[PDB]
Amino acid sequence: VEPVVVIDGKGHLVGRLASVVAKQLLNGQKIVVVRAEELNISGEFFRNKLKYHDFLRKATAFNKTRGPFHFRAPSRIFYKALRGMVSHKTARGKAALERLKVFEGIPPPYDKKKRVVVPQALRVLRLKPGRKYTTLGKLSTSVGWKYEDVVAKLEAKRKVSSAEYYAKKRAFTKKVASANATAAESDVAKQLAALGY
Amino acid sequence: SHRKYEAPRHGHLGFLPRKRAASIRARVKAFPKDDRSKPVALTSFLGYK
Amino acid sequence: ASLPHPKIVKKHTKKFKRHHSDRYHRVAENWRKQKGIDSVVRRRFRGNISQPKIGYGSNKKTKFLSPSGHKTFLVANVKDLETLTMHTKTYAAEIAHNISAKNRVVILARAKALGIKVTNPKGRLAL
Amino acid sequence: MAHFKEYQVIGRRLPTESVPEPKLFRMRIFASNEVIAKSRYWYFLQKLHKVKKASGEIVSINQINEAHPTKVKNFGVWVRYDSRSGTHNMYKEIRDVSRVAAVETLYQDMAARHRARFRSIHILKVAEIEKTADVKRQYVKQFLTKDLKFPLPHRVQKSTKTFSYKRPSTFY
Amino acid sequence: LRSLTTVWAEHLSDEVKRRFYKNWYKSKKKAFTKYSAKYAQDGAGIERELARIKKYASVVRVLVHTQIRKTPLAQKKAHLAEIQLNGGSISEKVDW
Amino acid sequence: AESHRLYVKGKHLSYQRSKRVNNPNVSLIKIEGVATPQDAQFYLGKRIAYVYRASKEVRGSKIRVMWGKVTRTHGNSGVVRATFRNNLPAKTFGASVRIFLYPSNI
Amino acid sequence: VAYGYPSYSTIRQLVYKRGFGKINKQRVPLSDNAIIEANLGKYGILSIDDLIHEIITVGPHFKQANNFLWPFKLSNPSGGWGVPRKFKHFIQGGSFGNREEFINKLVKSMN
RNA sequence: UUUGCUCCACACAAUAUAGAUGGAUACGAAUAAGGCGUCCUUGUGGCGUCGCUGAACCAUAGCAGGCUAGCAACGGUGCACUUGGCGGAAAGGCCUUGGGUGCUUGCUGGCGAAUUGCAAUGUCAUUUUGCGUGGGGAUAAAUCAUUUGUAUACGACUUAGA
RNA sequence: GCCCUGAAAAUGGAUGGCGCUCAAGCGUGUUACCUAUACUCUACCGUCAGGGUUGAUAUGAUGCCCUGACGAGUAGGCAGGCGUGGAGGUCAGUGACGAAGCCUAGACCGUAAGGUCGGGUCGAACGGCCUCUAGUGCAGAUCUUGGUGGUAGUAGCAAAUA
RNA sequence: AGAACUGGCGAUGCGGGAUGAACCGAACGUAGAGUUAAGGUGCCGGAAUACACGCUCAUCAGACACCACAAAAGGUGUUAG
RNA sequence: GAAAUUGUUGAAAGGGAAGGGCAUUUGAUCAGACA
Repeated sequence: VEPVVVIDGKGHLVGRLASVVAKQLLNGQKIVVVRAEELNISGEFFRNKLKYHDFLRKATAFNKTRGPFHFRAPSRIFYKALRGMVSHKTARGKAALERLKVFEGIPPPYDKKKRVVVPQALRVLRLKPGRKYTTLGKLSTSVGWKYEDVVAKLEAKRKVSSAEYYAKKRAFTKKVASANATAAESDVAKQLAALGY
Repeated sequence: SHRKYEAPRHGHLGFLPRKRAASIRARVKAFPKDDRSKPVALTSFLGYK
Repeated sequence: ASLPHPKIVKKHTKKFKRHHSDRYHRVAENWRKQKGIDSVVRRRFRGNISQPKIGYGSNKKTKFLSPSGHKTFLVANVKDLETLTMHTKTYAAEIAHNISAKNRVVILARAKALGIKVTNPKGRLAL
Repeated sequence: MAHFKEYQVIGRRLPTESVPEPKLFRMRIFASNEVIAKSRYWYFLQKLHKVKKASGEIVSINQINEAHPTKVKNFGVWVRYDSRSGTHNMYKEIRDVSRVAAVETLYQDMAARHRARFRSIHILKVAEIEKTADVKRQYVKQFLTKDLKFPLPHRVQKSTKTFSYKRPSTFY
Repeated sequence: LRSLTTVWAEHLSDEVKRRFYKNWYKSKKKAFTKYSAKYAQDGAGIERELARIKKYASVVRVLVHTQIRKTPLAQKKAHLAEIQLNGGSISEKVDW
Repeated sequence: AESHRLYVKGKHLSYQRSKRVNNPNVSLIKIEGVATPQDAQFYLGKRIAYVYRASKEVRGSKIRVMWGKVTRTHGNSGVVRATFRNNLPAKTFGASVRIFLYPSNI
Repeated sequence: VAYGYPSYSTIRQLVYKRGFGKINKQRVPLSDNAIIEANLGKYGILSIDDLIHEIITVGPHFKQANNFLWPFKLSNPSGGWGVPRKFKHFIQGGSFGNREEFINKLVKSMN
């Protein structure tokens, strides 16, 4: 249990992630979803595109500015899926959706932070191999999201810096493992092995 | 029932709202796509009719 | 200084207010049963006011007792108070509203003598 | 219907002074209790002979356990099932340990592949195939192949918690 | 596209300084004074900001204004505008 | 030390409810680490405090408390039923509550 | 209705817990063989065990004993009915009809 | 425009708290495939090991954590400084050099802790504002009215005026 | 058998929604779990029925007590009570040291009708109990009379040359 | 539109059927505890993102009564016979 | 010298009505008790 939980939306199924997230929110957990352009939906790209076109032709006929707003970014698609799972017309739902945050990519306060996953929502565990799936960045670009290239460029930059950090961390871990290994012969270590640790 | 003589739409809807502009100086909502091989130059200018 | 009674239960401390006494001024808060063919209150649909009924009746051990466990008896004079001389544990006196101040202080003196409780001792008292 | 059992149910006309000692018809019933077993016994005997529960008698209801609940067997099951339009006969092969487990799988398979129900299914015969090559069906024969081995790719865990920290793997 | 910083010149004319006001006749005419004082030896903070632009800044825009006094209008207040620069090397743009 | 915690921390979920009627006289608590009724049986009978802060000081403290106790389990995923002396105020759906380790039987 | 064939254990537990008599139009908790004797000593029954005996070993006086017994006011079953739907036959995966000896389990849950 | 405004340090009040009470513990990609270590002829390479979950790792003993004495080692950690670099997607943070200072439960000891009286959150967090003292810093505009007509029902817009 | 073709309507759009695809779909099976004003146990209120209780001090026997069961309701029927104007009686009743009336997010009793108290205002009569009596109880009736709102400082106050 | 036998709405709330006079469940004095009915247990929503066997991919999937629709005819789509 | 209706002051709330019921919080206010 943690005060803020950072979820990497890669490899995840939209509805399932939204379900568990909504429940965690209502039970009081602050959650921030990142890298939501790499989020998955079951069914082929053309299917989900037609579904979104159907959503997109829904509009108030006397004022489309009043109508259902069709948000095109993947973060706000996810937010749509999720506010449909919250009772957002109440104060409790407003508060939950304030506990929530959603981002495309991994911005600066949350890229130096650990990203968890949700295994009851991962596609590689939940879908049968062979079943075609759709990526939300592709869908959102098809239906009018512009900033796909920008997120990609920035994510490449982040991955470079993160790889450098991991090289350093791996070296330090090697040192610590060697030290503990040479120390795992003494009387203190034997006592700890008897006591389980 | 139906219109009885199929005539076309009066006015253009992509020029809505037919409201007052925020300033006398209209916004340049787009500039030409940049070519990072040519010299350095301005893409626009200001004058008075 | 009363008899030992059980704890007093009420089952409805809330005044049964008439339907739409808040809505219209002409409808008073005094309870009247709705007698309409389509009344949600008479049909006792959920989410509507409660109607009075005899299951809300109070226990007979605890009925008419004040939180002090005394039954209140109205008093206008010393004779009506000497009526309660021998029942100080069961009954407390309440001086009527139409009594004057001098007679009130007389009654309160006599009640302090006879060991009788008075619910309204601060009525019409020069400070 | 439920987790099954096999009963033998033996039954009889009521004796008259004319004809005492009637002829003691028996049946093997797959059912989850003796009540359902006796019901089905009377269903089938009613169908075959002039008997009903009122003119008849149940003589004994005995549970039949498997003689070898560890030897893996290949059963053939002859079935009759009412479809929506018509009624039909079937032969299915089921590789399992016990008659009763085979019958469970058969009811499930017929519900799955034919949307047939317990009310709609009659089990005519359940018979062990002692010798291979009398098997008629590939989905059983491929497990009778010699020196059988195979993996289980795409192994999925079941997680106690809602959050994980590994991005797990389907290795095996 | 988000503006990160914007650098001005040392000496602004009394036309754009005018643009920054709604009542010029009443004012002490205090605008860009502390900026003209931010220059003050070499433009340390100014070259810091230009270096930020060179490092970052996908695109670059130049703030310009008009010579309304040369125009025969009675306005006296110039029109400021951002105009995009087109040409290689955002470095070359900002140096220009 | 760093830790002075002799209480297991839980979260106040909804009231007891059908789909459209609630009961404020019974609250539901999610306890940390519990995922089964067989594990929540340990927590049955233990006392609960919802601690909250006000602005007005009453009797030396701006901290006030509602005391309750666990009554029984709820469901299969370790959720627990609790009953408080004065019921909980329904704005504490998602608020932290303290399940103490007394009354103890170990 | 759900019906079937009860056992001595069920009868005994029912008469000991839910066992009430009909005396002068009244539903009397038995609680004493003096009561049972005062009402059924006409028929030789003078204890709760004599009652149970007539009931299970259906006797000459079953009518009188059983009518003395007020109808057993049972709760709902504690582990449920075992089925998702009650109003099918026991054979169809319901709850009603004859369940010849599975009635003891039900009645013990209900008691 | 009365010696008001603002930043910082301290102190006193009020304000409330969608609600801490050991730690949000940082690769990426694949999953019918990968992580780690190691070797070479550096590759879509060889060998070994790991995973079957975080019930892990780190931290964690001391009057809510006190006052003191040594032993061992030159380590660990906190505070305020200091050097240099990286940080832009919401960087507002990460790393690093040096010295100072405090603590050190790495080991052995000494004194104290009672009465909150058989439990009562038994108060040891965060926010916002205000009033006081100390220093540091800076000393403008907008609106009305007048005016203009690139504007205009009125507002509004555009202009001008020491 | 599932799926597909067949399979075309008018605001935008409904497996209730989100969304779901070795499913959160279809068929079947097994258990656990959720919860109704229903079932069980308990308490309290009333109603009905069955019963006990001359013993007195001393009382309400149209009382007290015990036992068991029951409790939905329009039209409608019955019963017990609340309140109003007046009449007979009584409390040797209240009262200018202040009657009645009016106000009172102040208190108490009663399931309720309603009653009682406190504070304020007030300025002359009024009540409890046992009985009598009726021009006796209002949310309506395009109800009557009177008063008052919102509409709304709005429509508008522009013919007849000034 | 009209009859028959029952049950109900009217005259009646309650839980379920999203919503509904009559459908399912079950009939209401005021409270407490417990167990259940029908219906349900991804989230909205209280309760298993339970277990088990299988079928299904729909460039118009399907989704549990009354109930809110779909046929003849066809398909080496797939499955079993 | 009531009410509708209004003004002032104080208190409180206010994202396309308001009002009500069950339940608690917060604020304000209040009665009752040991010899």
